[PDB]
Amino acid sequence: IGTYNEEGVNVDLYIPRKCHATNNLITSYDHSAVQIAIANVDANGVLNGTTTTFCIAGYLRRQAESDHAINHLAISKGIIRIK
Amino acid sequence: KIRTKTVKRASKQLVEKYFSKLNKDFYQNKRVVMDVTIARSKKLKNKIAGYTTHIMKRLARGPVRGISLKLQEEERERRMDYVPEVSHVDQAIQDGVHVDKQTFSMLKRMETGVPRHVALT
Amino acid sequence: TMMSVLANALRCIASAERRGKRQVLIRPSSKVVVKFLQVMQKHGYIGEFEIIDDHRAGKIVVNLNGRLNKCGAICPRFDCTTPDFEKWVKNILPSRQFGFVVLTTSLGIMDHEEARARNTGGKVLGFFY
Amino acid sequence: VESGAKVLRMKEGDVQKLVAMHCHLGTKNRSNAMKKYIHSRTKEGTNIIDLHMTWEKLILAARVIAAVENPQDVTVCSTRLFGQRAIFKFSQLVGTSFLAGRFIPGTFTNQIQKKFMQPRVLLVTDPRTDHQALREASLVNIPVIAFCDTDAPLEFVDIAIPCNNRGRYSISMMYWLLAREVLRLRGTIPRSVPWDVKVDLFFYRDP
Amino acid sequence: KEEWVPCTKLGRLVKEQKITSLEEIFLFSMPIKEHQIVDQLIKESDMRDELMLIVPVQKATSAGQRTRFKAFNIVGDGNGHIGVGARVGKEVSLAIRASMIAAKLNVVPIRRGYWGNKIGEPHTIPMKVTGKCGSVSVRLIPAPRGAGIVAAPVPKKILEFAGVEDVYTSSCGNTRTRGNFIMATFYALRKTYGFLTPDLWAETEVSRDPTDEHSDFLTMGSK
RNA sequence: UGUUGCUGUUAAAGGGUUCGUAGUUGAAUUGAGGGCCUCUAAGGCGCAAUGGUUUAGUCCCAUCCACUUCGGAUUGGUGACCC
Repeated sequence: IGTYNEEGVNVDLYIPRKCHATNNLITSYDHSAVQIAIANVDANGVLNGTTTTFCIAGYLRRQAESDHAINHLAISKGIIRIK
Repeated sequence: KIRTKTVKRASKQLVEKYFSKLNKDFYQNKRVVMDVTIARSKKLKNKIAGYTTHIMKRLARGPVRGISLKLQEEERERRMDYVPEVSHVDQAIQDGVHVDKQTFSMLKRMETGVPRHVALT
Repeated sequence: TMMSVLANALRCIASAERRGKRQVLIRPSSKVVVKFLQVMQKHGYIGEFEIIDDHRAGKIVVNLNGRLNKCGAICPRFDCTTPDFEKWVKNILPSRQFGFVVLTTSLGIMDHEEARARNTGGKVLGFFY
Repeated sequence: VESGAKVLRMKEGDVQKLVAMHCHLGTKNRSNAMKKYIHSRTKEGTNIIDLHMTWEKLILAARVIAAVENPQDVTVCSTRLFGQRAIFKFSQLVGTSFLAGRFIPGTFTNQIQKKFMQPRVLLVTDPRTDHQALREASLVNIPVIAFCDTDAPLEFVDIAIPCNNRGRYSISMMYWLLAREVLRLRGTIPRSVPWDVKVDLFFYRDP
Repeated sequence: KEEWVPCTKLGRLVKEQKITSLEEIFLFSMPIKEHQIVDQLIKESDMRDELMLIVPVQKATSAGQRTRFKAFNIVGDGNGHIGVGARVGKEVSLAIRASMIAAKLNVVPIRRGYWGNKIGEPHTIPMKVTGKCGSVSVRLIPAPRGAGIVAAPVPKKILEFAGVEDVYTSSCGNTRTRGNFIMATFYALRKTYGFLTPDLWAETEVSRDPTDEHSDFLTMGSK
C-alpha cells in the first residue's frame, strides 16, 4: 500500500481509509464520513467485544444513499438475514 | 407591567433548585427567596418571588416550557399508583386482538406464524 | 442520430461509476465494445460482464468496482507511430504512471505498453485511467 | 449472530405486542426511501409495514448502542410531546445522556458554549421534526439512528428503522424494546423471564 | 502565550501524549477547532508563516464610509502540511492575528510521488489536478527533477511551503484577484489524496478512533 | 485565432419558419480452435471417506414445565457443518 522507492522504502505521509460502500477514499477535509461499529455476539446472547465495522463517506449521505449502503454491506457478512 | 430578563432568569433558577416551596402564596414564597438569595435590592426580591408564584401555578397544569424536565419527574411522583398491578400489554392481548385483512395475511407466512389471540375484523 | 457506437458505451460506463452505481446497461453493441472491455477486465477496472442476445442487436451489462475513474473515446481515430505515443501520454493521461491509452494496431486491439513492446504503431481508439 | 445460536429472532410474544399497539400501521403517504419497507395497503391507502425487517433493523440498532465504551456518548433526541417522556425513561435504564425539547443549533458545532456535546452515536425519533440536529451531525462525524414512518427523508440518517410515530403507544413500545435488548446483551438482565419494569412508565400521560 | 484549557475531546487527548502526530487526526478525519493542537504536535522552528495579502475593505453609510482591514495568512511545513485562512478586523494588528489563527485550523496533508523512475524522496505531485475559486482556476502538472517551480509569485509560495519542489502550472480567469488565486492553488494541492491510484487499493484493515481507545481518560476528565 | 484549445440566456454573438443541391457525417452481422504432459496454481458453493466427548451449531426424537415467556438427554442423523 502506498508509493515506494526502488529501495522499498515507503514515502507516503499516511495511507487514508476506504469507503467500503463504493471503494472511494476518505479525505481530511470531509467531516461527513463516519465509522459505525456493531458488536459481535455469541451463544446465549451476550457481547464478546466489537469486531465488524463499516465506513460510509460524504457523497452518499447527502443524496440519501445511506440506508441502502448499510443493508448491502450487513447482508454480505451475515449480520442481517433476509427471509 | 413587563418584567426584565434579570427577574425571569433568577426566578427560573429558584423553581428548579428548590421544592422547599410549591406554594401559591406570594407571602410564604417571599420569605424563602430572601434568605436563599443575595441581590441587595429589596425591590428585586418582590418581583422575583412574585414571578415564582406565577410559575408554580402553571406547573400544576401542562408543560411550563423551557425549565428542565425535572417537572415530569416530580409530577410522576404523586398518586396513584401506577395505575395497576398487571397491565398494560397483558389486558390488551387477553381481551382479543382484531386486525384487518392484509396484516393477518402477512403474519401467517412468517416463521412464527399467526400467534395466539389474533385476529380478524 | 446514432453515429459512434463506441462512445455511446464508454460515456455511460464513466458517468455511472461516478454516480455510485454498481452496474450499467449499454443498449447498442458492437464487435469493438466487447474487446475494449476485455482489455480493462484483465487489470481489474471492469469486474465481469454479460452479453445478452435479442437477435436484432445485443445488449451488454457491466460490473464495477470503484477502481475506474474515467474512460472515453478519442473520436476521429488519429494515427500513432513508434515514437509518437509520448505525445498522447503527456496529453490525455494525467501521468506516465498508471494510465493507459487504447489502440487498434495491425495485430489487433491492444493498449499502449503492449504496442510499444511488440513494435507496432496503429490508429487510436480511446483511453481509461 | 455468526455461528447462529437462534437468539435475537422473533418469538410469539414479540409479534403479539407489535400488532396490538399499532406499530405496523403507517401513514397513507409514500416516498422513494421507504418503498422497500412498505408491504401492501388497504382501501384507506394506509401502508402496512413489514414486521420481519423492522425487527432486523431494530436488533442492528441495539448492537450499535451497546458497542459503545461509555453510555454517555449516546444521546436521544425528540421534540414531540408523546415521545418526550419515553426519551427520559429509556435513558435512565441504559445510562445514556439525552437532549429534550426544541433543538438549539450550536450544541454540537459551537467550540465554546454552555451546552456543547460530542456524542459518538445519536437517535432521533422523526427526521422531519428533529431536522436541525441531523444537519449539525453532518459536520461533527456523528452517525444517526432514526425511527421513521412510511414517509421519511433519509438524508444524514445512517440507519432507518420503520415504525409508527403517530400516537403515544407507538413511540413508547419501540423505546421499551430497545431498552430490553440492550440490557440483555450487556449486563445481563436475562431473557428467560419476562422483563419486570412494565410498559406504562414509558407511556405519555395527559395532564 | 496565555494558557490553554481544552473544551474538546480531541484537545484533551492532544494536551497529554496520546495523539503524537496530526496524521492520526487526518485519518479518522476529525475537525480541529483549537489552534493549540497544531502548535503542540508540530515542532517549533519548522513552521513557516507569512502574509500573502493585506487589503482595505469599505462599506457605505450615512455621513461617510466605514473601513475594515483584512488579511490572508498561510502556514505549514515542508513535510506535507499547509493551510490558509483569511479574516477581518477593524484595526490592522487584529486582522493579522485572526488570519494566523484561522490558517492553523485548515491544515491538510499533501501527497507527493514521482514523474518517472522511483529514486530518492518524492519531489513532485503524482498527478495533474485542478482547483477553482471564483472564476480563476489553477492547474498543477507533474514535472521531472530540476524543472523547478514555474509559476507566478502568488502560487509559488503555496507550493514552496507544502514541500512540493519541481512542478509546472497554468491558470485561466482573472488571476489579478489575489484572494481567489490563493484559495484556488490551495484546493489544487488537497485533491492528491482525493484520487485513487493502483499504488493503494488493497482494502486496508481499519482502526478505532483515538476517542474509543483512550475513553478511560475522557470519563475521568468529565468528573 | 482557439487542429491540440475559446465564446454565443442576461457581458459582443443562433440567423423569422420550412423544404433542399454541393459538402461533411452515418447502426448491427460472416471471428479469434482444441487435445495431451507437468510444475505448492489460484479456485469448486462438485462428490466418496475417518475424526466432533455442549470438544460447533442446527433439524428430526424423548420428557416435564408452560396459556406470550421451560431445558436436561439418546457423538439421535458421519441429512447439515467445520477441520
